[PDB]
Amino acid sequence: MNIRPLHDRVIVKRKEVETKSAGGIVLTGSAAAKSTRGEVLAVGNGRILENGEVKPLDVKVGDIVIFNDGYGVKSEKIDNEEVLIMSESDILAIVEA
Amino acid sequence: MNIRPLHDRVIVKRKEVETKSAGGIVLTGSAAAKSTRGEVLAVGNGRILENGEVKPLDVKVGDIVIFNDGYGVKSEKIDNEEVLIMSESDILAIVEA
Amino acid sequence: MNIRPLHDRVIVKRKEVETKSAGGIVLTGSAAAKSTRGEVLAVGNGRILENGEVKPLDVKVGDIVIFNDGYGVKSEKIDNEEVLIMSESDILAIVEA
Amino acid sequence: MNIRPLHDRVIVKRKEVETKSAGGIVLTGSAAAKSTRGEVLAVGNGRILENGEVKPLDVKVGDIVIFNDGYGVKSEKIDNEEVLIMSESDILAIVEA
Amino acid sequence: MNIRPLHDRVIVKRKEVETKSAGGIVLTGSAAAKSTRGEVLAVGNGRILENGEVKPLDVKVGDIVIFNDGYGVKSEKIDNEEVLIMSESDILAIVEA
Amino acid sequence: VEDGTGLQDELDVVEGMQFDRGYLSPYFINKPETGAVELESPFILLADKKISNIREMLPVLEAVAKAGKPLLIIAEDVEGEALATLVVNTMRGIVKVAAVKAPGFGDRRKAMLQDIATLTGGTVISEEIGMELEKATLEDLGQAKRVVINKDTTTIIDGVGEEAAIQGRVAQIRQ
Amino acid sequence: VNTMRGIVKVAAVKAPGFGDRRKAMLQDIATLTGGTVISEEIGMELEKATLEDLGQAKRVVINKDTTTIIDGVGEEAAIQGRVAQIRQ
Repeated sequence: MNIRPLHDRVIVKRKEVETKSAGGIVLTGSAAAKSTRGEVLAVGNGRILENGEVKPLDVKVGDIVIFNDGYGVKSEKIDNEEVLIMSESDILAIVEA
Repeated sequence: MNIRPLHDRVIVKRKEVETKSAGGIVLTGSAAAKSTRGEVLAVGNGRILENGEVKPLDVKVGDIVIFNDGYGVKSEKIDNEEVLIMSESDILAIVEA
Repeated sequence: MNIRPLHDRVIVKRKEVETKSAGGIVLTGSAAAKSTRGEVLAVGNGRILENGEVKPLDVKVGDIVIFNDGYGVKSEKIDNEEVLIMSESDILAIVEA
Repeated sequence: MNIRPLHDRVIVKRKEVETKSAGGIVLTGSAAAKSTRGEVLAVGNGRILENGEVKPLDVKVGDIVIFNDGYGVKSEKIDNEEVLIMSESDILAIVEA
Repeated sequence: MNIRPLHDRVIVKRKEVETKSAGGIVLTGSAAAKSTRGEVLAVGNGRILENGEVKPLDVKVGDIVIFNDGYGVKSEKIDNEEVLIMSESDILAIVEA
Repeated sequence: VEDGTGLQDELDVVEGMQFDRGYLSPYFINKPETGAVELESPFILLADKKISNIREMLPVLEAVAKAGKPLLIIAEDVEGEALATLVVNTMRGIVKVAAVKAPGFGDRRKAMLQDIATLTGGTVISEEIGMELEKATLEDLGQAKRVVINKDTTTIIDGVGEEAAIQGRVAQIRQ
Repeated sequence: VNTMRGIVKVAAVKAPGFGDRRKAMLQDIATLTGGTVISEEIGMELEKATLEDLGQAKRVVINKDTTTIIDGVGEEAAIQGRVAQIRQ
């Protein structure tokens, strides 16, 4: 079973936190920090506001994205993993190519 | 008897909290933990904003949903069982198949 | 001298608080809680927002409703009786049976 | 690998920090100050508020800009160096020649 | 390198603080006070906040203006001189003739 | 030498590894009286920090649960949240696990921890080193025939470890 | 009020004294009466308990300074078993 977010909501998962690649060859351990990048697992129907039309999400499923981890980010267990749930507005940019 | 939600409001009931299976074979007693999953008991008429027509809710009665336990989540005593009252916006996603 | 609501306001009165019949035949004492149950005493003119018409309220006078008591709900005395004033939005459910 | 910003988001890089040249010939050490000048690496699709297709950003790609560094601006590093992500609103002015 | 304002943003410079004319002939020393007057160095594209077109600003370059020194007012260094950046909304009045 | 209860002199001899630390969870008694804990072929876990809501490290516990073997825990402290679920788990039969406080003082207990781990073949979880609460496989945990625990004392009948490691630990002690 | 009306004839008396002291004496009271101590600490909750969990006694005697149970109904194998752990 996967999931299906309900409109405007985007389901994404986080990339590794402070992967041992900081400073170059130095292996950096994680003591207290977090990762800003994730993948879009699911796409909601779109925003329901302003009746005339439902605006589709700009981000396709499977996208690697940059987002603002803020209050509007939710954490739940799907297939025994944690997923981030936030709106389209929350995701700042998409890494492309 | 049961309640009929007053437009844009969805009546849901919370699922089991800290289900015995966290971290593995480990059985964990419930202490200070809570669950964000629930069932849709009822569906409101729709959202009444922007005056023109009433938009139908995207959630079906009996659906399984994921929602944010936020400020807009209200605790109601109906008959004698716990229910949750929130808008369509507070329900983040649907567990479908 | 009864009261007519001023636009987008509904006048309702609260039902008994922690009525001594919970769970069974055992009297449950008043532990500092209040009742969300009410009856719609009056219906306001309607929503004046968006300048497009003046839409009438969904809830008719004499209805039985469920609502969440909040800041939006105001306390007024009419002919020395307690009544509640809140908008259509603040009512969360309708009890029909 | 490079980044494409999401609608209304602009990705810029800061020029240099408290370079010793201010005040004249004199070289002034950096005791706790940060530069306000930036270059626009990428331009978002444009803001999507009020349906209307997608209104374009006034700032062109490669544009030299002056911006207000608030909490709106987000910090990530790409190709192992620091970059800035902010909306059009954060950018206050453009240096042309 | 002069400054190019960007849409609805106006670049102005503050006039001298507590000018030596208070109480008539008497000169009051400059201590802990700030001027609310400025001159408009640059004019942005205009407000883009409403579906189509770009609305022109009512302020032109070289004007002497009165403004609200609030949150929306920023300070920038141009050729080692102080310049203020704010929206047209922040400008209270125009000194004429 | 200590003062005796009787009018007679008495000698007590201790075999194997034993220390003066009791059990955090009085509730888990494996079989005998006096609060005695007897874990057979247990896995031993050593840590440099306390466990509270920080219960997450469960995959370590689960791996042991999967194994079906008892778990012995040595750390600065264990709090009731972990103990609460743990007491149920031990009573209900999912895992037979009891936890005991590490030695006495900062440097004293952690210096003492490496020998316990090496003696039993296990690895001390070094918070200090590239290790974390849930970062550590079941194989990391040390092994012993059985342990004995009471309100004020913890005993290990025999940890499973090689002589080169036992002697090396003793050899480094020469300095 | 519940007692005064007749809904339930119920009241409580404080446990013996201190954490370890009272908690230790709770197990014997429960086993003696044939009841189960609600272990908040182990795997029980305040609401979570069935009527069978509660122990039974012929009668109790209570005063301003003392609480007495004349005879809880429980089996000897359990009474002696509590006594047996007492030998250490």
